[PDB]
Amino acid sequence: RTINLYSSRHYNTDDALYDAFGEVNLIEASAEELIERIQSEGANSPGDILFTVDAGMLWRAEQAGLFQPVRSGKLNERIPENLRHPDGLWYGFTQRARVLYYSRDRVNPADLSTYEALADPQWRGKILVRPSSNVYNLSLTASRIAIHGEPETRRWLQGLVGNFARQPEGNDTAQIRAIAAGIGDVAIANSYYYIRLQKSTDPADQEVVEKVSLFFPNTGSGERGTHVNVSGAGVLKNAPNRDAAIAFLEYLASDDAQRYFAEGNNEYPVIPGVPIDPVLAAHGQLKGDPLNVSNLGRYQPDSARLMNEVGWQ
Amino acid sequence: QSRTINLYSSRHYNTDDALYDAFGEVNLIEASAEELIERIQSEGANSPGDILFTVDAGMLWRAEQAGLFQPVRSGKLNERIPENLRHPDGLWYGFTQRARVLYYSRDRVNPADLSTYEALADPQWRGKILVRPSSNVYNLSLTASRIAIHGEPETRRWLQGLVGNFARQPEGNDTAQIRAIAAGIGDVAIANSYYYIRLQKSTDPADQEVVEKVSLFFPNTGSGERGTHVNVSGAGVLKNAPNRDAAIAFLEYLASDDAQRYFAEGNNEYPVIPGVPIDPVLAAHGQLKGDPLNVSNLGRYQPDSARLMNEVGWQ
Amino acid sequence: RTINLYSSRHYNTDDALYDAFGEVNLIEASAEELIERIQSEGANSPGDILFTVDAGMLWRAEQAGLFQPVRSGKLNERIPENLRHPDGLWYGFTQRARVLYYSRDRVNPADLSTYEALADPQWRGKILVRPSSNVYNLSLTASRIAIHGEPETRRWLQGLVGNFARQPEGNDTAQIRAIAAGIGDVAIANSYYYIRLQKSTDPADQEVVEKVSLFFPNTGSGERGTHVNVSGAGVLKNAPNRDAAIAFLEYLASDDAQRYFAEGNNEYPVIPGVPIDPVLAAHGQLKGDPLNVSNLGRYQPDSARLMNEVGWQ
Amino acid sequence: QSRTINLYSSRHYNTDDALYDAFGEVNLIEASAEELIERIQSEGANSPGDILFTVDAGMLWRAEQAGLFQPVRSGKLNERIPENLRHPDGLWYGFTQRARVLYYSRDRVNPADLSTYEALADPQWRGKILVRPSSNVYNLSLTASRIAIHGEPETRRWLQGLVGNFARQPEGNDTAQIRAIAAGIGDVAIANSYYYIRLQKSTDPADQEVVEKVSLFFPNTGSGERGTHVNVSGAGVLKNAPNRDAAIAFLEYLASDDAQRYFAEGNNEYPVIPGVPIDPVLAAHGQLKGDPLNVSNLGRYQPDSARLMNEVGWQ
Repeated sequence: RTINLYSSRHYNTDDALYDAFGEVNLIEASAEELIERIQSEGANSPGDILFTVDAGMLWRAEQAGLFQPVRSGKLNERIPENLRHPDGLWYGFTQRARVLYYSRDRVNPADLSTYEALADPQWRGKILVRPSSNVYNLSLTASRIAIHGEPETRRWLQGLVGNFARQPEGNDTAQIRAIAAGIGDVAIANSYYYIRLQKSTDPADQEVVEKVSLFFPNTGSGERGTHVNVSGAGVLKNAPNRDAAIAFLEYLASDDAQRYFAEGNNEYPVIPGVPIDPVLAAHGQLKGDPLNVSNLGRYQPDSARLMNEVGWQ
Repeated sequence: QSRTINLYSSRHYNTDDALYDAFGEVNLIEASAEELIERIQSEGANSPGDILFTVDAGMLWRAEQAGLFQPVRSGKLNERIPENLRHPDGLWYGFTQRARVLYYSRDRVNPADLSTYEALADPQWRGKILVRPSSNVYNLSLTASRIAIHGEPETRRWLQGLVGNFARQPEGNDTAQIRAIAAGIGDVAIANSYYYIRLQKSTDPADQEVVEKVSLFFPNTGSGERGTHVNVSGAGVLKNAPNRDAAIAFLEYLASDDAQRYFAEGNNEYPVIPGVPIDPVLAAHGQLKGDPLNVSNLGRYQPDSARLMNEVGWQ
Repeated sequence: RTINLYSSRHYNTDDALYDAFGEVNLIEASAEELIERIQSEGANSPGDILFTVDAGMLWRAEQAGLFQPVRSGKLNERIPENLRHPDGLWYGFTQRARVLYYSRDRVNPADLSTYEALADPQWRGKILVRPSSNVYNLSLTASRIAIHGEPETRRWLQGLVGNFARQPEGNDTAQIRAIAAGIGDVAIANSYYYIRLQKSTDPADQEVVEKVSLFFPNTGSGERGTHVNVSGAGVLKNAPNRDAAIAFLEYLASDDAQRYFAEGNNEYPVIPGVPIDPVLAAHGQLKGDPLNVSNLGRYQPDSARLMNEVGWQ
Repeated sequence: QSRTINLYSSRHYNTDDALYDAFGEVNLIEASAEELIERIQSEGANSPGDILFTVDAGMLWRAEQAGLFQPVRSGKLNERIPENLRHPDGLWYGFTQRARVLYYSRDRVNPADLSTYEALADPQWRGKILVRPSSNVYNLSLTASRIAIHGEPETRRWLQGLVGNFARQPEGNDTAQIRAIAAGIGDVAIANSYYYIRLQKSTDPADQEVVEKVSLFFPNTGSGERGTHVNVSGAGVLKNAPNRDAAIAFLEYLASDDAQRYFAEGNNEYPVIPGVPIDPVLAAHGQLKGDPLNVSNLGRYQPDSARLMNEVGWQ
């Protein structure tokens, strides 16, 4: 089995995982760069699979026409419907949650509930989130548009931005560290960043863990579930090894591969029953929003528009 | 035993460990610039950090604004480091420099039509300009430099024209803009110099295709223009540095010819010291003619830059 | 689950494999260095597990008194008896084969059979093997002493050395490349080195693969099987986390972990039925000698003595 | 475009890539020394290798014996590289040097009792000496140097006494011998200088314990003794080098002060060029006083060394 895999994700157990499959010739760059490279390659791309992170980036690839639909009984049986494209263009293989982090000292978790509630006036001066250009934020806002519509999402964004502790700066972990530094009290950031800190041998990172806690939002009655997003992949339009490409996707969905692929970046498998990293699992069961993740891409342009309209820098 | 310091750096190239070992025992703490600033803030008045090294005068300024640096007075640093590549009050010092240049489609753009950042606001560039999001510090610093030079009203008008000429709403990183030219998405990108050097050095045929399709153009070097926009990576001694003398000694060492040469090589950047050999691939693009603006201006007008870029709709 | 793992083996999927278990604090050095470090640590070693490569090195650790015996129903059920110490002091977790490589152009594989036959006069000037100080060679010779006794092993060594293409020099892959360079015709080296070459993207390494083939010796009637050896581990005498240490050993013997742990260095799992790396598997079924691998250590001193007696440098 | 060469090297420290980039396009092929020699042999008369760089004069000699090198005549190399650290016929050149020194138990050995390699054959060292197996090229080269200096009969007698004093049959690598002293297995080890520097620099408390328990002693520096045994890592231009002029230029570059400093740092070795700063941790052990023996002697008597070591039972 041989394939040319273009991937914006690589951690290093991946190589034993890929070897077990066959020859996987890896091409690596950032997601936007790989999409553009494939675009440049016209009808002659040697790529079989594009693997990237965030349904918002899969949508950018999809928009550029990069994928061919595939029909695999195995992928359909195993991968939850809401974690794959309705037309079979791409499939999620890991998921992450965009959670809340809070100051243990300064925030009672009983006062937390939903993303939507962070627009409430009590959070004035307290909210930490990275810039609006980031695809994780584009996708969270996109999910809110899918759920609530544009007017309601605008009102939420207006409150949320109003409550910023500072103009967005830094990456997701920068928001977590900002709580510990006393700059703000509640941050929105992905789950796996906190697991990194917990696993760190750096005593400074343990200080952050001691001071800041993880809270899963939106798990109460009528709240839908925590926002989830995926890393995943689809078969490229002109894939020279189409059978092998589909076989690779099926392999990535296998119990063995799922377990250690998800471990790579402290993410959750997409396959139920596959063991979850113990440090991640100790935070509790993931109760994800059932929204089809294709909606994260669908409302990406509207999300950028609304976030910029209300002054989220 | 060796000189010792605690170096907090957002820059590391595998290639730097021998540079540091030659100095002494450099205990390296690494994280993104914003994270390091926040870590030091958390550590408070007894932080053991000796030096913060980071990339972009805009990041040094964020550190400065958090009150992280103490001023140092060093004859060697003053004599060697160009005055405009260090803070006027001795709070921090540039050790490498990069240029924010233009990239253009060889097939679709005639470089005679290029000149300055300012001219990219001309209506002929409608639907042609590629640049990454306004959140990025390299952009914040380029705009900050235009404010320093032209004032806010002029700079606002330039931003309006520039944004009006975007080929698409900003997405992806600097190299993504260069690749977007190759892919036919736009025709002129703004990105740093060293990203193109990476592509030239790459063994990947697809990277060589990009360098075949796109060329590097140094803007603002014409008669009566100031010079290309330059920015630095650099460092200062932290306010309550436990190893203050060693920290100053370390800054002096980083300014030495031996260290400058290979420190700059690490990321295909230019040394700040004149006469220190420049990477041959970078040097083949010609002599850097940098704007003499003191790089502290890049941080000084950072808030203004973020405000104006957002006002005009640079996403 | 937390343990202090001293290991002379590390490949980088190991980290996702270890994370799935718990916190595995890794200490790494060469095998002899780790044994000596533990010796220095007296009754105060923080180590829970010593993992090392070659039953000959496990024996050196065992000789230094470093292990405590453990009794695990799971290890006993799953790990073949011949791949673990009879007294439960240590357990193999991967295996390798010490095979023959031959010049495709110059050697007909029909002329190959056993290690023992390489002492035959037809191999004069043709045999390539690394120096006698190497533990892989110590263990192969040790197995011959276990099987044939010392007098017969001496006669074999005398013929074998007589047939050397050159005085031993270089590592195992150096012997493989030496065939391709025309220096000799048959080399003795481990299986996984050739798999490395096959997986290499370097066109020079593919030239070696095109010129040199792998042959499993000793698989005919009455030949016992190919010489095998293991990488494995035991619980340290003063292990501070004994329950966790045993749990880690059991985890290393699990189907999931076995698959990708063996992939790390292109080795075979010790557990039957666990998928084997496809490039390795394409060479055929491994038919290993059933000799208990504790014998490889047991006769190590005699092996060094005999090899040096007959002039194997 | 850049100068280009195909460098086959058995040495690489992450730390070298910036050193090579400063030169030009250095296409690096890496493998163990013996493997590289065999690869080049396989490639035959039209091998594209420009330079073979390897570690130990004994490995350069194996390359020489395979007829892999052409002689080069370079004024800069001749003027800069000490005559005794390069081949008399210009076939290859040392670029770093290491010393094969003694290590001793601080608690159990008084360094006044140490002097020369030769004295370790004295019966007082019975059951005390630690050294790695005779197959190892560092040992082959040390013994080869004694043959060059003393002749075979004297050297044989020295080997007999040395082997008779082994604390255990040789096992493990160089650092294993240093650790074996700490573990109480023996009291005096023979190993290279840079292995101890690694331990000193290590953040692992167990490594610091070894350096607390074991000290480095430079042998053969006494009155009327020749100097400590030194050996080199080094390179020559390959016989049918496609880029011959660039290859020579590359050797000249590796001998420059800038490159020497950090090339030596990579593995805690000494530069071959006098005046080039030495790593501070290494330098704190004192000035290297090397034996002036031409290092080509280390390869010249390699077969003799292997024969005599095996004859006397050094396993």
